[PDB]
Amino acid sequence: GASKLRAVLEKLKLSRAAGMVKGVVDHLLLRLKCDSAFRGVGLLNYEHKISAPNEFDVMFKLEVPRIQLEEYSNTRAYYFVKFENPLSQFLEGEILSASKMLSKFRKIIKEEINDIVIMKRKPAVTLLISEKISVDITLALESKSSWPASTQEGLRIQNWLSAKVRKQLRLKPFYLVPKHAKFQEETWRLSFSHIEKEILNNHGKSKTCCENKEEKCCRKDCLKLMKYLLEQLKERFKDKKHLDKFSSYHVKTAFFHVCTQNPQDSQWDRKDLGLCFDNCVTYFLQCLRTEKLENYFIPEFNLFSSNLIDKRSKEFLTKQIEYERNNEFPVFD
Amino acid sequence: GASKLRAVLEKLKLSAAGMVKGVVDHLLLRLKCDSAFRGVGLLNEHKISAPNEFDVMFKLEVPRIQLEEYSNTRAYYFVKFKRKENPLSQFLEGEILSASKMLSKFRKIIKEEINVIMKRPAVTLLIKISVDITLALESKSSWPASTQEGLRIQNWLSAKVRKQLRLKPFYLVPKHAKFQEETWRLSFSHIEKEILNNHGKSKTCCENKEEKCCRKDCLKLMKYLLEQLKERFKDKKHLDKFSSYHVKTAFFHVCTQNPQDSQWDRKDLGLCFDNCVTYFLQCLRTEKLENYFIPEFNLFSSNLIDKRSKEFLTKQIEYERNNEFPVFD
Ligand SMILES: Nc1ccc(-c2cc(Cl)c(Cl)c3[nH]c4c(c23)CN(C(=O)CO)CC4)cn1
Ligand SMILES: Nc1ccc(-c2cc(Cl)c(Cl)c3[nH]c4c(c23)CN(C(=O)CO)CC4)cn1
Ligand SMILES: [Zn+2]
Ligand SMILES: [Zn+2]
Repeated sequence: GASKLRAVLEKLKLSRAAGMVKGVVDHLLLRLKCDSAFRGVGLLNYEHKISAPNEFDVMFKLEVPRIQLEEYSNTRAYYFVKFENPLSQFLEGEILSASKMLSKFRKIIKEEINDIVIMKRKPAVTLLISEKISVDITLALESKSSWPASTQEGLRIQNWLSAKVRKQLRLKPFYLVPKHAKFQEETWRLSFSHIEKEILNNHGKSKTCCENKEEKCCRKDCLKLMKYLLEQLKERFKDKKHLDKFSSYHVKTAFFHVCTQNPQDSQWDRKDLGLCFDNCVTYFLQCLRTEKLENYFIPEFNLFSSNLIDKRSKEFLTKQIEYERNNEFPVFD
Repeated sequence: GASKLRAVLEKLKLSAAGMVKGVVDHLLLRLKCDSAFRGVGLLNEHKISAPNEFDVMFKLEVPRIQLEEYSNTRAYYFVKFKRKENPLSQFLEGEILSASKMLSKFRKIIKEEINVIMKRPAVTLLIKISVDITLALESKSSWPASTQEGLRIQNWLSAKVRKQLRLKPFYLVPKHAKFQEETWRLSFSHIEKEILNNHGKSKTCCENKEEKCCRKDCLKLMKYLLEQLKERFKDKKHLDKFSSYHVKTAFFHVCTQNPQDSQWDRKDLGLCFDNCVTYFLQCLRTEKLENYFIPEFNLFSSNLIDKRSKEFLTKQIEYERNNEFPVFD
């Protein structure tokens, strides 16, 4: 089965500015560290749409020392940030205003790019560098406290990456990105992009997974192909609105759930790529049909609930993906 | 038999920290008041047969140091500084940091807050419970060039883990180069601890019944064997220079030789321990035991331990192994 799949991954590697990204990113951080409010800003981890090699994605982190999170209305993912506080200008009463902080952030960046690069209208900010390279800059608060209680039952990697690794990972900070909920516009959602990267690049039960020939697995390739399938289908139907609400994050979440379900490295041997990918697709399909895709870190938050994505969009994606899988994925070509 | 080793391990498990933690926390609270030891803190410990004897390390970060290796001894160094903003200005003997002066002030502050004895490179306090405090400089720079070929865990714990570990800081404890009196010796106690408590090729090593290994038990038994033989022959001087660190280093080498968890199945404790002993014996006979982090530093050289001492320990261990280890009774 895997012949066309391996061809796809070969072209995908072939395709992959970063320097041009690093220049302006470090310049922006240089100026942002001059402000009293963004003094502790810094790069969180360049990152990527697998099919868009010129679309970059960076995250600026800013530690907020001693914070009081207040969960917003039983939504397990959205919070208010309550608290010499260098964010004094951004408070609106007792909660921190994402709108004000973001407006400042964008203003500093807009003034700093006009010295060199266009900033698009409201990912907090999107810069377009010379009609070819684009960079989405996201601002996130960093908290070095223990994780919120809604993550208590998430990150169930104990049988895969081990309970020891889970404890070490949960000792790391967590992040908060502004996102309006429903739309309450001063709420923040949790971010674990650092943990996701760690999980994906250190992904085997064996510490030497993918480091020698006897232990080559196909986890990363399965995730690559899943993201590519979704990106290609989103392009093919961009003029309708069906696939608009689907993102690489849904596919990455489903992939992590599959990793939990298949924790042994031998279930991911490279020679079985064909079936492994099939299984991955199938699991994603199941998540679509049952309208259930729990956040990997907050299991009570369903990314596929009918309040976030309607049934018609899910059924459309299901029909498209089933056609592709029945026809040796013509969309890849 | 193997059941004898299991009996030893069970008796060991039957075996204060609450007190040690209280005391040590008080000492650190008061030491951070002093200007020179403002950045002092705990790093992360036991003599397996002496559960009431504790070993604590007090780390102190030194932001931007220059290391000058002492006379091609790849483990001992002079600590100099880079370009009165150095809070250790009180301790320079010219341009090199003086271990003697720093240790004098260390013992002096400890001896100004305790007023439990302070027996006179550690500082020994009692509480019928004893605690040895070792002061260590912390450097967050990359590791010295002598460690480049050490920590050969690539086929065991992975090259990824080796890179991650080498990104962590390293430590320097005062120790005479036997002598010249102001040299510092490399220390990687943190890394040793981490690779001992996270020791399998599988991340889930020892977290389920299917993956119970016997690495930790093998190290425990070797340490116990050395301690019991040192007590047995304390009247002679032959075993004075052997320590649990030699045992731990040989054990780490064995883990490098045997990287697969299936080579450490708990069911084979008896053979695993045997092989451990055997490797240690080989190290004794050939007088070669490389530091696990600095391969060119030979812990078993004749300039450090004489051949007669090694031969005596060799014969005593061979006796024990040939007689089902009576020193474990
Ligand atoms: N409507 C939604 C969908 C999902 C979440 C969401 C929730 C949590 Cl708890 C985490 Cl950790 C999340 N990470 C990401 C998302 C997310 C969604 N997302 C983006 O919005 C990117 O712009 C990707 C990255 C919240 N609201
Ligand atoms: N004569 C000796 C013996 C060995 C080393 C030695 C050398 C290095 Cl590079 C490291 Cl990392 C070391 N760690 C330890 C030692 C050691 C020796 N040691 C003690 O001195 C305990 O007080 C145990 C802990 C240097 N000189
Ligand atoms: Zn792998
Ligand atoms: Zn184990």
